[PDB]
Amino acid sequence: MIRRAPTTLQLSHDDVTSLIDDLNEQKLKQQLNIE
Amino acid sequence: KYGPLGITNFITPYDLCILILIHAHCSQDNGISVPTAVFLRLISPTRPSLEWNPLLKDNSNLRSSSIVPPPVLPILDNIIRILLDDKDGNKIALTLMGYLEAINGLDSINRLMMDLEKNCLVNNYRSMKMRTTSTRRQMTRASFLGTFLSTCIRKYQIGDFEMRETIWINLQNFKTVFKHTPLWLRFKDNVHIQKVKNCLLANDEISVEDQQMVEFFQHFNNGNDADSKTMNEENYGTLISIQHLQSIVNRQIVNWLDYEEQSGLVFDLLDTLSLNDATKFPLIFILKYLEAIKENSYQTALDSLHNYFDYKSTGNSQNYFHISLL
Amino acid sequence: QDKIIHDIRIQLRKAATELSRWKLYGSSKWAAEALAGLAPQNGFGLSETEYDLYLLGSTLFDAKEFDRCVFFLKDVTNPYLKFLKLYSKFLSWDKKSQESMENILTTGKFTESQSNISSILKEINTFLESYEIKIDDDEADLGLALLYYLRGVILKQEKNISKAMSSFLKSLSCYSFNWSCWLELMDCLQKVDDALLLNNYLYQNFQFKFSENLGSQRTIEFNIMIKFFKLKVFEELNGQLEDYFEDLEFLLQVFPNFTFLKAYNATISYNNLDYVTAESRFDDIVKQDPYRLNDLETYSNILYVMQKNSKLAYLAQFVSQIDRFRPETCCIIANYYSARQEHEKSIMYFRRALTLDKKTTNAWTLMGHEFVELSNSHAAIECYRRAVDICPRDFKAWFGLGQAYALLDMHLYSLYYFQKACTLKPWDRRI
Amino acid sequence: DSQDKIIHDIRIQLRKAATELSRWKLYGSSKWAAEALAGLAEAIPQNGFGLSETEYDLYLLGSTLFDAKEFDRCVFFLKDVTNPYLKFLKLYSKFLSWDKKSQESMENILTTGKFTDQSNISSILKEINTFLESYEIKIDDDEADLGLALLYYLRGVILKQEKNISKAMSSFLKSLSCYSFNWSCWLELMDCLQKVDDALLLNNYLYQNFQFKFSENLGSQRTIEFNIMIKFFKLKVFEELNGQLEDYFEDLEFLLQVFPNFTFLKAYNATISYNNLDYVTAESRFDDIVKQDPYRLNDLETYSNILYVMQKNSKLAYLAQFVSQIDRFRPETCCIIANYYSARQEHEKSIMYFRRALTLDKKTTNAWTLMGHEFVELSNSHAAIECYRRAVDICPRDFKAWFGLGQAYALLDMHLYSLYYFQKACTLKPWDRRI
Amino acid sequence: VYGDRYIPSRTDIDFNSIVSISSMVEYQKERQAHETYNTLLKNELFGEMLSKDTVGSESSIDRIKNTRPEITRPSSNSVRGASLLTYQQRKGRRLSAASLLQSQFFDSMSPVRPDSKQLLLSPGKQ
Amino acid sequence: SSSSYRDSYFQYRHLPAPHHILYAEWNQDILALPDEVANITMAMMTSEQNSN
Amino acid sequence: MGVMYFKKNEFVKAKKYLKKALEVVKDLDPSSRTTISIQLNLGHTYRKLNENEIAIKCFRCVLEKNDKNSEIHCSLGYLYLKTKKLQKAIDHLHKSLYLKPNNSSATALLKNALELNVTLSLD
Amino acid sequence: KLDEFLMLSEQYKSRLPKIRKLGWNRFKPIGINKTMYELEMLRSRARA
Repeated sequence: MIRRAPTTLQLSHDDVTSLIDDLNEQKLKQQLNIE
Repeated sequence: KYGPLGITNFITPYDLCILILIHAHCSQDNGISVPTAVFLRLISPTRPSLEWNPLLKDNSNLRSSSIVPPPVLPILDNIIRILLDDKDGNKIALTLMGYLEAINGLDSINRLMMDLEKNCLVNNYRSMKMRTTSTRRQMTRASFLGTFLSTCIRKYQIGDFEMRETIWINLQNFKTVFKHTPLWLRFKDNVHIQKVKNCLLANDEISVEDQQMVEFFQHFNNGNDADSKTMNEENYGTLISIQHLQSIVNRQIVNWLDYEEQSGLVFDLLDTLSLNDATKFPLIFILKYLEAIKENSYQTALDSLHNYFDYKSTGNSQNYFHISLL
Repeated sequence: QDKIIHDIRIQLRKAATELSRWKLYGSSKWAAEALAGLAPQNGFGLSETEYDLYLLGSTLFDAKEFDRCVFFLKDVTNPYLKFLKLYSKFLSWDKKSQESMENILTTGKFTESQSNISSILKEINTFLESYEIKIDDDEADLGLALLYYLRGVILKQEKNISKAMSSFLKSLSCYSFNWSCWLELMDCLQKVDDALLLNNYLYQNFQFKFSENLGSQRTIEFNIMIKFFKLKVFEELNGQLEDYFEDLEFLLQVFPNFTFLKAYNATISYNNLDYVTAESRFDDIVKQDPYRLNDLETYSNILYVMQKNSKLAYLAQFVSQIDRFRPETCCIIANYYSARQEHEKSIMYFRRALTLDKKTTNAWTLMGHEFVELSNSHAAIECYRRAVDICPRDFKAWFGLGQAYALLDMHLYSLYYFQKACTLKPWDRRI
Repeated sequence: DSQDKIIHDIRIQLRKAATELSRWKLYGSSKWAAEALAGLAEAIPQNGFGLSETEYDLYLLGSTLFDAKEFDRCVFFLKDVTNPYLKFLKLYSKFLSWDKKSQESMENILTTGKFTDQSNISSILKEINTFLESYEIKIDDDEADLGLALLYYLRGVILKQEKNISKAMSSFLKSLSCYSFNWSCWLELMDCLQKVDDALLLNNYLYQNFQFKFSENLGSQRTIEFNIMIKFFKLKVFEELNGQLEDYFEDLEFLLQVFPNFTFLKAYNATISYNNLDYVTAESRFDDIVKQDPYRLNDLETYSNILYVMQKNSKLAYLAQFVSQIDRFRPETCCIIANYYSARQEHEKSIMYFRRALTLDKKTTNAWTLMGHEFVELSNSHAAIECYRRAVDICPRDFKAWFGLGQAYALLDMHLYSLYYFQKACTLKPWDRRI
Repeated sequence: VYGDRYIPSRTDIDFNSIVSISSMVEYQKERQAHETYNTLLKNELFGEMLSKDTVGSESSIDRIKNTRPEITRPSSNSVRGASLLTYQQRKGRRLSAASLLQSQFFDSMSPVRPDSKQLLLSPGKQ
Repeated sequence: SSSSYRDSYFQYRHLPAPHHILYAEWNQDILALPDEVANITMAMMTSEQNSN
Repeated sequence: MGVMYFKKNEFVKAKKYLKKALEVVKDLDPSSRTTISIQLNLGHTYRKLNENEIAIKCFRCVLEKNDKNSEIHCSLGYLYLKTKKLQKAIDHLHKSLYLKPNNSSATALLKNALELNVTLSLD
Repeated sequence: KLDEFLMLSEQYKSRLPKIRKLGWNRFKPIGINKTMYELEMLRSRARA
């Protein structure tokens, strides 16, 4: 009897893309305050 | 002049001697033109391939219609004696003597090699007539000396630093051998060397600081014998390529079969092979075979005959078993 | 001086022999050499039934039959004979532990993985936990320091640098006067602000085991090579110097005609870009010790900038005459070919030198520069990367990547690479 | 009773024997000395050197710079020393610097020797003779230390490499008389022997007019009848030259009693069965070696030789993978694999490793004949002829090379042309049915 | 009973003989018919060297098929094939036993080798 | 500097002959695995069939 | 079960059961794809739970346990990008792309870090 | 007879560009998912 690798999941595409979008929001809104 | 003998696929110290003379001839600054007879005796043995079957064929094409001088051994004593004979040959010989004193380092050897490829050697005659602004004579690839120099240049870029390092150990070993000879004493000082040596030693870019340690780097490597010398591997006294050795042996067996030769020097040197030159050069075995028949030795002759047909058969891509039996 | 120099001689004799006894060539070579520069105490804890194994283990190690030594010492309950087996077990793995990507560059052939040291590290932890006397108190001896030093370097292999410092400092407290241990301490810094923090640890928190050491040596400031530690750190990275000039003078009065100090002292001139004074200091070393080849590639590097090819060629001829397969010989020869604009062949000899140590001085970076002149622009950027992985304190490695990426259309990568090198050497006007 | 007293004597001597030989940084005997002690039958450190503290500092510099491969730098610092213990170290550093240097000089050179069958070497020899005369013992005295005995070993080995045989033999005997239990000294002595009749002459000299320095050696050991090296000489020379056996039976069983766990003895014992074409018993003897000592790339070349004839391809395939995992730079590990690759009828690859196995150590001339065989199975007779012929030119007294060269002609129609080669092989081993 | 490695015995098969041995929709059927005829011919005409060779089990047909330059069970796994020299082969014969007289009997009615008969009796793929 | 004083890895003196680095390619040779790859010699999907 | 309850976006019973599993196996299984997997999964749950602090420590301890792993480096870079520690995340990203060739998500995250580095003007 | 010098000349001539040809094909940097072989390919099409 042998055990395979247990199920592990990593960063999906949806969450990393959502973080990309939010990161763009915060690097887009602050220069309006500067200007 | 004797020493251990070894086949070398690189620039032998003998090869630089021709390279020394051809530099003087082409530079035309000193106005010394090397006689055509001197060249045809030096480069011609180096020219590749003659071939000689053991028996079953005798001097079918090896014989020259015009009698040729014997090939020259790679010792500065033998080379100088060629140029020295002329009444004005001392000027030609001292030019070779001066250059061999000017090249005191490995970088200097590269200076001569770099000089010829960039300026002297020329790809084709069509660029010759456009190069009328050259102060030195230029040479075509297809010429007699051109095809030789291309091979010599090729034999310099084919090697790594270990190759260039063995060139300079052996040359100084080759040069210092001539120093302990009566001929050197006769030429101990002639003041033409100093003039020609200073012609090329100029533009050294330093004479006060680096030259003090340049001597140290050279002297420490050399055997000053003040202390125990730095220990190094045994180095051959003479370096010869396969083609040059072929000319010496072919001339020797032909002369044996039926300007003075040196039987003692050639036979002594050929007896010091490292047993691997004999494999690359199978004809040393038959040189014993011809001698063995002279004294009528049965067992000795057969062993040398069998040795010659074991190494030759493997080297020849063509089947040679049907020739061994005859 | 007075009895201080005499006290160094006796104890330095110890570090030369015991370190050489338990197959530490690098550390003993420095200590033995320090005897010559400086102007048979025997004893070990062994039994007759166990003393034979040490002779057995030592002589097989000398014959370079590494693996058979491990089997013949499969069980050893001796406190510090176990180190000799574990040392041989570590090196037996290391020679076959070549990273796949790095291997393509260092050879060019273009054609169980690490679980051993995981068992090796676990064995050391198991042995120490079950050992009778720990590092605490005035217990322990020379042998335990070797175990901790070996434990530290294996820890550095997995880049556990934070715990690696604790192991090495713990080994040095038990036994001082071990040079090879401190070399591995250098590679753990990779930063400037921690050095003073580590310096604060030595001045206040660190303490020596006076039981093993001789008199006037437990104290940190009377110790002689704590100055050597301070000398090494402030040349690898300048930063802000504390007592650097004052302690250097005291170490110069002691150890007359010590070649390592002069080579280090003259290397400072190279780091200060004072080439004319660098050659004079380097030249005196060559006269004194012609057969010393260490740090001779710096001599070739300085001569490369001056472009004294005639002088450089003789240096290559002299160096290659006495030895042809040491890393500095091939590095100098490879540096020579570059001067002849034969950048395509310098890679070969740089390649050969790397396969000798695979953790050298900045020979990785010089390999990368020669690729740039060939317009490869892709071997160089990856060749530069390997120098970063080994020594992240190298200015030239980081700069080569930023310089190379500048030629590339994407300049945005070059900003980060230049930023790291900017912190390392802010004094440069070019960066 | 007396045997147990001998056992207690050997342990003291072998502990001493491995001490200075390793302390003087020669590993030819140091590695063997510890091996003998490990396999010795179950039944404070010892050290001493007449060195002053001033000169003893130079020893640490000399010894540590030795194994760090910087032999030349050791010579420069150790130039002015006058103690014989250190004087040997300086010249040993010089010799190994040359012996090493010669190896890098030639690597493309497969065949070693001179076709007809110094000056830098003679510099070492003169220093030995100059120092020997100046020193105030010059052997032949009861008060003869280990170093002067060890110094003569360097003189013997440096003389042999110049081919000054019959003078190195005398030098080795003088060194051996003052200090036995130097295995590397015996091997150089064994090498200079060429024929069995010479061994009988040498064997007699060791018995009538040979005595050891009882002062240096421990008691109950200087006797020739109860020595061990004289015994080990008997099993070595008498069988490697395949000479007529005498005083060989009673000694062999005597060594098995004293050395029951010695790895070298069993492998030599296994080789004896191998040399007598008794393969089945040879396999059982060798199987004990692998289980007891799994990492020994010294005599496995015969083990992988036996397996090829056994056609135990699975067992051989295990060995090729296992041996190659240790290291691929020993002469044997590149010969073990070649046998495995030959059994699978892959000759163009097996031919490569045999050339590889020979390049690492040119002394292994047994690989030439095997390299020749893999050409004949490749239907390439021209290449085989040169391959066999090199083997006999290394040493004419090679029965394997002559026979393998004779067959290659017999495979072709040139039957008579092969008669000479077979005739030559007849004189080497007349007492063989096969030839 | 086991030959030495350094002094191998020579089989009767010659250099060029191995060169011969190793030489190689209705079109597919004809090609398959030609190949089995050629394999049978070279198996029967040769094999005296192969009969003298081998140590146990296996077959001369397997040796020929192993030469590099619905399936029934293969006997043994040796792929030695043709070879000029043999090491293992030292002349030796098993004592006659009842299986052998059974074997020589089914051979008495066969004008060809039993191995060739087995190859021919083997069914080609349809 | 300091190059040969550290002994924390496989160096040029740990192997017996320093000139073995000239070859330095025999380490990266995959040895043919025992049984199935014997079929690729005959062929010069099939190799796995011979393993079976 | 912890993975199972992570999939349905519950993020509480998943954490509880995974923590229970880890305390059960505190003593044994120091390596071999069991401690690594459970700790990595627990850190991933913490990351999705926005409790990035303890996630930093758990990902760091997994990384020091076993280092040749692209997933751990990519997730640590994501965790750092969640905060403002770009200097300590670009190195982890570069190591991750060194270890595994493509890592498309890691490439996009690193590119975003580059645009951030352009935008920021820190001394 | 095979010339040992001639065969060793072609061997040196073959290995010489091989060092220069190292970065072609397989070799790929970080941050660029395309190797340098087709960097010059698109460069060739750029002017042409």
